[PDB]
Amino acid sequence: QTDRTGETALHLAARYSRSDAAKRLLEASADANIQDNMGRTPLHAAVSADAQGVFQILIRNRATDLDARMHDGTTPLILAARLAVEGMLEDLINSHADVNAVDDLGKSALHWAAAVNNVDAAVVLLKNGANKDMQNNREETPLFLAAREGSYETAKVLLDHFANRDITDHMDRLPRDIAQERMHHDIVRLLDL
Repeated sequence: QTDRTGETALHLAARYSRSDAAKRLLEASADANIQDNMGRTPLHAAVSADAQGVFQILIRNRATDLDARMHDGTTPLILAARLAVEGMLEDLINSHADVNAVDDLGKSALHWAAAVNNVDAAVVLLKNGANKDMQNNREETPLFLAAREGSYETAKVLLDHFANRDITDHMDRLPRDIAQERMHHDIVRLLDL
């Protein structure tokens, strides 16, 4: 049963870090994948709440959909990269979440790590087979988004992984071009090295 935000008891257990409550619900065959009003499952809720105990319980539960999509296509892994929560991104990847899944705009977890300058997440994603040159629906690569947002440290990791700096967006702009337009002079310098 759902509340006014579409949350089940399991969503609430996640949001409030109630580990025993989570286990009893799952043992009673509570559906691990019910969506709230924004399409969040209890696993999205645990990532957003940084609820470590319930997070582990949910990823250890076989029937939990690790690649579940919010109503904008956001997965638990993309959410972990965006929010820069400790540990959870790597735990999801180790539990075999799809490193290359994308939201409804075509953005992977690596696109988002680049946009928010989550350098540690970019490193783990790349080490686990993330496509460094993936283009989203606007033809933007993670390097393009790092250059757009001024994410210097993540741009550097991407270049050290030999990300292709010549892949342009839908308007034929290079990462170097968007950095220049947005006055991210340190990135233009880095790209010119």
